[PDB]
Amino acid sequence: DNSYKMDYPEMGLCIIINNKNFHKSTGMTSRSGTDVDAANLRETFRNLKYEVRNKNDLTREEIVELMRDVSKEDHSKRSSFVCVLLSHGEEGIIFGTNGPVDLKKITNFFRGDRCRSLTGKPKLFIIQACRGTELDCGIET
Amino acid sequence: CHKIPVEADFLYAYSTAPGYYSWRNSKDGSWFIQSLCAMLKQYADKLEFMHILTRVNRKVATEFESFSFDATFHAKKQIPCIVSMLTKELYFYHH
Amino acid sequence: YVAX
Repeated sequence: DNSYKMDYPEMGLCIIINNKNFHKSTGMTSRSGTDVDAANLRETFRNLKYEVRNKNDLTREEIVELMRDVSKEDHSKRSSFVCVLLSHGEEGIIFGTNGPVDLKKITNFFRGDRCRSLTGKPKLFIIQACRGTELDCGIET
Repeated sequence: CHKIPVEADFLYAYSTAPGYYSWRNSKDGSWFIQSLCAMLKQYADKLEFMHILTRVNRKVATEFESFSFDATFHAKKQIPCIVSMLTKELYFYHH
Repeated sequence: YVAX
């Protein structure tokens, strides 16, 4: 028992939320190039045998509803769960097209006690989004 | 009784460190995502996930640097952030 | 190059 059991009938779902266009009120400019990421991820996970589902430009409300519905599915025959978020963000926050939503709110649907069919199975969240406005000037090697 | 934390078995692979911006190339995609996909494609059939993500960290840290007409955003770097609450090793393959 |  040093490795996760990954021989279930299915590797699991890979949900990709690709937000590119946002409402003006947010002041976030179109995330050019995010479609390339979304397609790369889809193909990459497809080869790893995951059931990939791509969703584009979801509002903060739609993201929460999607995560809730997914977490309520029967993941019994799945080895794991993967979710990739591509959007603008801030520390602890991810942006729906119309506004911010706490990451904790999203991941909580999959808590060991709230999604029993995934208890003890690896739940991966891949997050491509800013976590503030600090810039790394780097150092010469 | 035989219980496990409700926060156990989660892995959050952040594209950048806490408080920092995350970089993206308008043409090729985000630094983190293109690196992650390349490393998964090259090593998923062998290496454990944390080691694959460590490779992603290095690729992002060494091969990318921003270029901007705005000196404020020019020549910047980025390091991803692996946050693991996993309790076991993860391999995307089976024997 | 764009920041997210």
